[PDB]
Amino acid sequence: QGVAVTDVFNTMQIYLGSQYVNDFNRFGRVYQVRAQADAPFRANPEDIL
Amino acid sequence: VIRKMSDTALKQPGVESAVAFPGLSINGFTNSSSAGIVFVTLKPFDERKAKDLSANAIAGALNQKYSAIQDAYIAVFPPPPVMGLGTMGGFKLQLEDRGALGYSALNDAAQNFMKAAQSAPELGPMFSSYQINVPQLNVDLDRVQGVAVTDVFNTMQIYLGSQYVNDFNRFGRVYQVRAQADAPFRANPEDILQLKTRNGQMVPLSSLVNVTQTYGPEMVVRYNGYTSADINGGPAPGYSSSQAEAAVERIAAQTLPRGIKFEWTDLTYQKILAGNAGLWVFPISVLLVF
Amino acid sequence: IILKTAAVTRLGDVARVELAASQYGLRSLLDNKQAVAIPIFQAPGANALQVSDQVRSTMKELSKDFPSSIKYDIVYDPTQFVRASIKAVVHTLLE
Amino acid sequence: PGANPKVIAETVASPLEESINGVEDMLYMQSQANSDGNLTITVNFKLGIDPDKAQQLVQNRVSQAMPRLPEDVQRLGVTTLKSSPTLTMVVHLTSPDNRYDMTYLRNYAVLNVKDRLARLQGVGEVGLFGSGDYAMRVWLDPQKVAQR
Amino acid sequence: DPDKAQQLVQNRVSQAMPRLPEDVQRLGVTTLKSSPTLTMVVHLTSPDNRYDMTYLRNYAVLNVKDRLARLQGVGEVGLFGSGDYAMRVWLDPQKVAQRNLTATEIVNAIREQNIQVAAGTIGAPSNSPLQLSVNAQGRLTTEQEFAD
Ligand SMILES: CCCCCCCCCCCCO[C@@H]1O[C@H](CO)[C@@H](O[C@H]2O[C@H](CO)[C@@H](O)[C@H](O)[C@H]2O)[C@H](O)[C@H]1O
Repeated sequence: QGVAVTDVFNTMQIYLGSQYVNDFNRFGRVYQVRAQADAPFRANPEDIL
Repeated sequence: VIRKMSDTALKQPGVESAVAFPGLSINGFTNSSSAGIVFVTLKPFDERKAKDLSANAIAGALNQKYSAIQDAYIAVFPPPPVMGLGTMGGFKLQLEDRGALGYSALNDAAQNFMKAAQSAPELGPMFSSYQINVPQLNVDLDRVQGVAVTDVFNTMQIYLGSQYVNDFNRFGRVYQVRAQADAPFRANPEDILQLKTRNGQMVPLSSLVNVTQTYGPEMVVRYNGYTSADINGGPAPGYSSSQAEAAVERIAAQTLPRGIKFEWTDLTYQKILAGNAGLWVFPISVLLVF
Repeated sequence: IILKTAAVTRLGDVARVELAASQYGLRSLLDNKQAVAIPIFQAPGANALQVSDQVRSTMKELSKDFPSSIKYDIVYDPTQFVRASIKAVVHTLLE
Repeated sequence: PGANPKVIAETVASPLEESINGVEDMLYMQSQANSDGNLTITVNFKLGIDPDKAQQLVQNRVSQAMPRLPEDVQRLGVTTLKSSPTLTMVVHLTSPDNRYDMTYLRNYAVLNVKDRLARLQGVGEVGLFGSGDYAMRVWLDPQKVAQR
Repeated sequence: DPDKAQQLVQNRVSQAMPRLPEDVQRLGVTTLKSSPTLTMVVHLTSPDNRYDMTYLRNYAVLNVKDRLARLQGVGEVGLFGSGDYAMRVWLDPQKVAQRNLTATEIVNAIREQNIQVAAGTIGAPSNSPLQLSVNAQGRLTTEQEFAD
């Protein structure tokens, strides 16, 4: 197939792990924005498949 | 205006020289486009031996001559006794919002505080520097053709604002290369509507953004992490400075709404922190001598 | 600099390049004459008159290499006051 | 450069203020944001503290908050310095013939005078008030750019 | 003296910072001395179970830590809770794949619509009687704006 190792690694890192993207402001202070998969979709080892 | 003022001042018999800084503000020694400072240095002490050549007479005559400009607000001040120190006769404090209410709420609180202070005794005139009356432009973009927000913001960033690209070498040292629009092409509020952007086709911003005129501040002062406004004052004649702080605290206990606090800043803060702890030295010395 | 090739489009006919200042917003004048100002501060725990005398001497030394239309000037020196005070003190003692 | 006072007050000054506070023996901090896009934060210490230790602590604290700042600010860079209150003299440099402008005079003072006037014994610091240093300025015409 | 050791450690780690991966250096690393002596512990509870751990910890950060830190003699103040605030997005891979969409494209898209804008002034070397600043809409603040 035409898939790349970087593609699957990035998808696995973003979904199963975490990814800190940009910042925002609230209550006069700076906070973070993070991306992660929903909990019920990452509860079993078969979910990776 | 500063040139005319210096020309007028350089004819006084007592003065020696005048240095001018058109574009410098006295509030924090920052840069402002609608303010100016002139230092006037006098003749040596030997020549100005007459009574009418004293500093106060020079200041009075200069103020009287300046009061006929009809173009700006002009004030004359004497030098401070010690450089780097704050005012030692009056006092200053900060009104700051713990809850991060906004600018309008802080301005209303400041006006209410000034009204309450002017309605109360044991206080003289009070000054402030908080201003929200500076005009400005506000541009809004709607989400209604293949154009991207990033491009329509980058064009405005690079044309109206300055962009720093690369470096170069000359005279042995290193300097910068900057890009900006020509002066005649950005001197009007309607010039923002004449820029163009890509997508492949050329399209102007006349069908993308709208511009309106609004009001706001010019300089932002932040004290201890929160936005704050400065309040200057002094004790009323006939009373000491001890009761002035008590009166200020008493009136602030009521005139300040929720989420607004006040704090001493200079000199008075150190006097309160040190406290009355050096009053034992005279009894100690008397006992030692006895 | 060549930007787009089609006919060649250069930087000269699209924009105007020049050498200028990197920051505008502050102007300094002395008697309505364009000039520059430089004040000198001391380090803590130093001498007052020695640094002043060295400054005058080195400015006089550098004045020889200045171009035709460039000159320097002394405007303000607040080290004079102590210069007076000590002087007065001595007189009192003598008297 | 090119920033609005609210933008520089929120995006730039807030992380620096949130990181800097906490060092020993402070009284207060002040931050000023100006319309032209300049931010100045001054922090004072209690009497008796050696300036070198305070400068070192401030440097250590500011070095931690650099990655959170915007790309333009990082590329330009921020600078820190201890303040010297006492003044001993001021000197002006003039062009009586009106042959040289402000920027050339300022850069001439920078090139050779300041370096020799900074190496004497007892000098804390010297400033320079006037126009900026040299730069290659390109002024663009949007009409010609859009034409091509 | 702890100050010299902290300065040496900071000077050493600042040299080795560039070799670290992008994520850790973009998040940042911290260094600080250790105070072995503890004087008091204080808790701050919600009897009615109206507030969870996160809000309570953030409130303690916002309104309690700053006042306690400025006290005289305090070395450091700790905090053991659930963490500071953050804007969390939870993705559903099935719906993402339904739209022929990938996660990296989503991350790129969210990163480009939540940036602040810097706009130059109007009539700043110009010959206009007035100079007016320009501002636009930058960072988002509410959850609805993020969802839109
Ligand atoms: C020839 C070169 C000389 C170099 C001199 C060194 C620079 C000295 C800078 C002095 C700074 C200004 O110093 C001090 O500023 C404050 C703050 O505005 C002035 O304080 C002023 O406040 C406001 C206006 O702002 C007035 O309503 C008030 O009546 C007046 O006191 C003082 O009158 C002045 O003594």
